[PDB]
Formats: sequence, structure tokens, C-alpha cells
Amino acid sequence: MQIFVKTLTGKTITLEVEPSDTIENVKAKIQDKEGIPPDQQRLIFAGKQLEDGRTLSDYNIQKESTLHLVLRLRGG
Amino acid sequence: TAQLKSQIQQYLVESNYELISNELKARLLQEGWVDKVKDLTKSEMNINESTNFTQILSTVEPKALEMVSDSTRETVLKQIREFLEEIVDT
Amino acid sequence: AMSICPHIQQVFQNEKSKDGVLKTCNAARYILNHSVPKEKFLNTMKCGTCHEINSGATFMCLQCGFCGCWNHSHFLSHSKQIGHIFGINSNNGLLFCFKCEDYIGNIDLINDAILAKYWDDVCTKTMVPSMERRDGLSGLINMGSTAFMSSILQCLIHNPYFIRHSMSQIHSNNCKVRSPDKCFSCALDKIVHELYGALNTSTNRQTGFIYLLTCAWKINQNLAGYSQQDAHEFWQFIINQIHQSYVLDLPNNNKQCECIVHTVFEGSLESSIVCPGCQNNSKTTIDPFLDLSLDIKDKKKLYECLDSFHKKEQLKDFNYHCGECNSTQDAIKQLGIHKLPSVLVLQLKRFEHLLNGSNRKLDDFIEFPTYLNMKNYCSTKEKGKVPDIIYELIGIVSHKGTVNEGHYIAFCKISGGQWFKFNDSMVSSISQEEVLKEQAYLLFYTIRQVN
Amino acid sequence: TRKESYAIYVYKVLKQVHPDTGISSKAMSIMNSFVNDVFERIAGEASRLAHYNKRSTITSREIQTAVRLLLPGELAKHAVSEGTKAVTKYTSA
Amino acid sequence: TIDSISNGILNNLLTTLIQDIVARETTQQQLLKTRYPDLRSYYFDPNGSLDINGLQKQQESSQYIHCENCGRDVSANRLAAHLQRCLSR
Ligand SMILES: [Zn+2]
Ligand SMILES: [Zn+2]
Ligand SMILES: [Zn+2]
Ligand SMILES: [Zn+2]
Ligand SMILES: [Zn+2]
Ligand SMILES: [Zn+2]
Ligand SMILES: [Zn+2]
Repeated sequence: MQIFVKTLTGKTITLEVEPSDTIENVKAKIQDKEGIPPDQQRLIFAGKQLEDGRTLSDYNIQKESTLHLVLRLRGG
Repeated sequence: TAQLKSQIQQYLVESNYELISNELKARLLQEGWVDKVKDLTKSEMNINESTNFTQILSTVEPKALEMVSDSTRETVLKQIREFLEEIVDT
Repeated sequence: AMSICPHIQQVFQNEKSKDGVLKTCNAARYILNHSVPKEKFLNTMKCGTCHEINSGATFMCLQCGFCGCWNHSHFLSHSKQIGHIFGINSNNGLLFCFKCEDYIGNIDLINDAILAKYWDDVCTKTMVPSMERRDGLSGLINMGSTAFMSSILQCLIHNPYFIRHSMSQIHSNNCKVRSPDKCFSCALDKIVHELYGALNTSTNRQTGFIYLLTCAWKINQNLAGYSQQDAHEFWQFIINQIHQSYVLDLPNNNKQCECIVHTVFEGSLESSIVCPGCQNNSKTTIDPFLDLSLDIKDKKKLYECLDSFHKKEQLKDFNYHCGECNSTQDAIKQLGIHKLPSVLVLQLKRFEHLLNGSNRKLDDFIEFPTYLNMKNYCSTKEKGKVPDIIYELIGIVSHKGTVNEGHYIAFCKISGGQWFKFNDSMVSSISQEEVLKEQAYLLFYTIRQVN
Repeated sequence: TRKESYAIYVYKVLKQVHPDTGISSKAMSIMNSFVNDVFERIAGEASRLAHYNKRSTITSREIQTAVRLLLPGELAKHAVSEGTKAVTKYTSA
Repeated sequence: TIDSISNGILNNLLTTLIQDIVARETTQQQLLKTRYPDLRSYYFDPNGSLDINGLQKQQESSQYIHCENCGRDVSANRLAAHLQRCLSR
């Protein structure tokens, strides 16, 4: 299935994925498109950050759903 | 007779009053008038060292009436007038 | 030496008269909470004498059924002619004495008249807020790298839904674990306790925060305050943990969670997919949200950023064949609002990624309004136009530093309309205009008017 | 004449960590040695880093990678965090 | 006249809203002043230095916190490090 990712600029990209695909794989695909490493990526869906080792299906993520991509602003 | 006015007002109620009241509130709120009136109230309370409602109101109301922007005033009047030409005979 | 109305003191000298009064006040307020707008206009804003609507304030008599206007002194006339000196303002339920020419706002019994039956007990078991704590104002010292946490917490500390939840004892009343070193909400209630009340019976008011920090260490040490982290990530993490605690305290086909987060913060986006030829369609997808993240480049105003956010996009990497025009097409995507939240949280995307793999902060000022209208962003029309939908700004988080290193500060607005700056241990007064000149990172908006 | 020493700042920190606890003169002396020593080790290896990277100036970046060379993992990491933290703190204020 | 009745409607709306707002303000301030006879306003410093009690930022690391864990007192600005060394049991 195809899903979408809304990047920092607001530009949306498309990925071809399965429900069982891991967050690592999706982040790898994002790295492959944007050239940004997974450790720099934050992937958001439904108010939650998506965690490595879990699958899309674990979060009830379906076809043509849109994930929202952000970075981190550190402050201490 | 002047029962007429009250009658007309009753009709106004049964029909749009909300739209007017709400648009008025939104306009006065958005342009900062409401908060200006809050600041004025705190200032007057501090100046007169009093929370007595009648005496504070006596000084607050005229100025607050003057502070209403011309834009909001003429727009809301224009709207009410638009609503009035519907249901009166001349 | 401020006095109290001697007339109500006089009535209250007799217990049954007092009870009649309080019963009527309670009944009236129940009515005010349970009457539709037109009935209210016709029966509480109609002058009994001139029959005008909204002839200034209209007052409902405490002793009879008469309603009387201000402009024609008609309640004033009811008071002069029948001897009924007490009337209720139909806009606020407040009780006026026409002898003092002043409202009674400073009698605790009257303000909380619904508890009158138990009032004695209420006075024996509990006290009014201490002046120092009454607004719950106190600073939270930096215990390492905790600026990303406390900045988030003060807006929560000043959220009426959260304060209503916490002060209601809901977790306390229902917690199955009942330990603040495990339960985040018990710890929060303890914080509320420390800030608004008094622990039985200088280092002051830090216990709850320390419990929260201990819980945080236990679940994710990296996010526990030793190291610098992202405030938005902390927001989603903590609200998710709170939600999890709600689910935990439950005794028990319900896709939507019923927790406090999801009844306050949850909305839904409508994503439409439409044929550029037929322009009819559409393929609609509904996505929940707890907050919105906005792009800011080449813009100067929040409305510009929301416009960009809400702007249609043509996908160039989506495989799409339209069945209505029978051809391969590049679909059009648009985000609009399906459902709004009661409290809207906004994150400005103040960063960009460079080709060399580095990031840069965007320090661009983005103008944000004291009041926000969402009407241009709602997806669904009525039998059309979408009505005005306005939020009030109640909170700001700002960042100073770079993408990989910095500092968070909070700004909160309280009653009377005054703003305060919350910088770790330091709470200070600040004007609205300067807050509005701040470089905003996070914004907190509460629903105010819905047309 | 003035013989400088880190005895007060170290005391301070002891109080920070064990307020009801005192330190002997000798223990202190030792500490002060450790400080001078590590000062040289760091400063020197930094000077080397500057030289090595044809650069006229020592920034905290130098001191960082220095830390990553001298120290084993966890020690280095923690030290780094603590440092860029206090740096941030100085910047903001 | 239409003009007159319209002016009266606007005046009605404005005076109603004003009387409501003012009544709310006066009742609130009356309450605050009565509840708290010695009431003082939170301090506002044009210089941006003093807190709501009119005080400056306190000296850290002069302050300390007693860590209920392990029984050690720890300087507050070094508390997190301690917890990392203390909670690791
Ligand atoms: Zn009248
Ligand atoms: Zn009566
Ligand atoms: Zn009286
Ligand atoms: Zn609990
Ligand atoms: Zn929920
Ligand atoms: Zn077509
Ligand atoms: Zn400890």
C-alpha cells in the first residue's frame, strides 16, 4: 500500500509499504528520499511518536494515512 | 402606540439575534477593546481604591462607549439596519 | 475597612428565610445552565413593564416572578413599589442589593451556595486558599536540564481542564496503585497540592516535581531531565502516559479513547482526494490529531503559516488512476479540519535541514494573534459557509539557542488579563505586548467562541 | 606571597554533594594536583589538536573531541553533556 | 425612526455587555480584597529583574535539596546527575 509523509517544508512524499513494515524500514526509506539519518528523524502519527521495533499495524496505520515528519529542538 | 416596538423586538427574538451578538463580540474582542476595558477597570479600581460597582460604572460606561471603534460601530449598525428593512412597512 | 451588605445579613439571621433564598439561587443557576437561548431571551431578558428585550441588564426578582429593565428603572421600580431589594442579573446570576447600590461578590457562602446544606462542614474541614498559593504561583528550580519539561508544565499548571481534573480528585478517587512514585497523576495532584495548598504542616514546594522526575527516570532516563530533549516529544510522550494511566484506572468496539486528553486535545483532519479534471469526487480520509505542526519559511504571520499548512498540494510521487475521467492523474491533496479540539496546541517548525547533513535554527519572527479564527480551515460546509470559530491565546513556550542546544521559557496568562513569565524558579509580571513580541515556539489556545 | 589552590571551590562542591562532610588538607592537596595534571593533559592535547588541524584557535569543540580521546565511552559522554550544558547556560544568560 | 430604533438596539447590546463585564470585575476584586485584607499586587518590574514577590533570581548552587533516596543531601543543580547515580539500583 501507499502512505504519505508531510515533511518540514510541508511537502508530502509517498512511500510504498506493508502494514508489517518496521519503523526502521520506513525511516530508511525516508533517509533514501531526503538524505536524513533515522536518528535525526521523528515520525508522528495520531499524537504519538513511532518507535523502532514496532510495526505499522501495531499503530493501526492504514493505506494513504499521512505521517508527519519533524526534527528535535533540544533545550535543557 | 409604543407596544409596537416591544412586539417587533419579540419577533426579532423568535427569528438572527445570536448572529448579531456574536459578530459584535468577535469584533470587539479581536480589536482589543475588551482588554482595554479590563485594564481601564483595574486602573480605576486602583485609583479610587474601591470595588463599589455603581461609582466605578459611573466613570467607566461613557468612556467605554467612546472607545468602540468606528468600523465595528458602523458595521454592526449597518447589519441591524439590513435586518430591519425586512420586516417593517413604510 | 470594606463592609458587607447588612440586608442579607439580616435575612440570614433567620435560617428558613436563608434556606429559601439559597434554594432559589441554586434553582435559578440550574435553570441558567439548562435553558435554551430563545426562552432565555423571552423570559429573562424581557422587561415586565415595557416588554423590551435587553433594555440594558434585565433582573429576575428574588421574591417574585417579575423581570425588570435598567434603562427604564423598571426593576428599580419593582424595588421602590413592592419593597424587594434583591435582584438577580440575568447575565451572570449575581445578586444585587439596591440599598447598597453594589453587588455581593465577597460572600463565600453565596458564591458556593450549592453546598449550603453542608456549609457548616465545609467550613470546619477546609480553608480558603492562602494568598501566596491562591494562584498557585511558584518557580521550579532547574535540577539539571529540565527546562524542556517545566516550560511544558506551567501551561499545564494553568489549564482549567487539567486543574478541574486534578482538583476533582479523579485519579486520587480512582487510582488502583495510589502511589505518586509510580503514578504520574498522583504526583501531579501532589504538585497541585504544593502550589495551591499546603503539605502537612529554604526548600519549599518541590516534592511532586521530584516524584514526576523519578517516574520519568524509571520509564525513560534519557527523557528524565539529565539531557536536553524536544519539548514537543515530551508533550506527546507525557500525554500518552497520562492517557495510559487513565486506561489503567478503568475497570474495563471503542476506537476513540475516552480519556481527558482525547476529550480536550483530539480533533480530526479531513484529507480529500479529488480528480483535477472532474473536480467532484472525493476520497476522504479522517486523521486524529492532538496538535498541529506548521512550516514558517518565507512567512511573517501565524495566519500565513496556517494558510500554507491548509494549502492544496499536488502529489508527484503517488500512483493514481481516476475512474471518473478514466485516465492516469496526479492527485490533489488538501488538509482541512474535520473536528477541532477544545484546546489547540501549535508547534512552529523552527528548523531546517541542509545538504551537508547539518541543521539550522529559524529565528524568523512569526506574528501570532491574541485571538485566532479557524473558519477558513474547516473542511465541511453547511446548507454554504463555515461559521466563525475563535480561540484565545493562553500559553507560549519560547526557545533561545540553536537546534542542538538551548533553553525553554514559558509565558502564561491569568485572570484579569495579566501575563506572567515562568523562567525556572522565577515568576515575573510581563505586559501582553512584549509577550506578543516574543519568538514563539509553542502556542496554547483555548476555545472561546463558536458561531 | 600568593600560593593559589583549588581548595575553596572543591570544598564548595563537597558541600554540594555531602554538606555534613569535611576534607583533610592532604586529600585537598592531592585533588589540587589531579586538577593541575588534568589541566596539562587536556590543554596539551588540545594544543596538539589545534596544531594538527592547522587552526589558530581553541574552541570547546576541541575540548570535546579531546574528551572523546582521553576518556572511555560513558565518562566521555557524560562529561560532554555536562559541558555543553554549562555552555548553553552561559550563552542564554 | 428606523435609525433611532437601530441606535437603541446597539445601545441596548453595548450597555448589556458593559454592565455584565463591569459587574464581573467589581465582584471579583471585591472578593479578592475582602478575602485578603493585606492583599498586595504581584510585583511588576519595568527593568525585567524582579519576580512576582519583587525578588531577584536566587543563587544556585547555593541552595540544596535533601534527596529522600539514599539519605544524601545534593545541591539542586546537580540533582539529576545524582539520580542517575542513585536510581541505578
Ligand atoms: Zn423598561
Ligand atoms: Zn418581587
Ligand atoms: Zn445592602
Ligand atoms: Zn496514582
Ligand atoms: Zn482518551
Ligand atoms: Zn477527471
Ligand atoms: Zn539519591
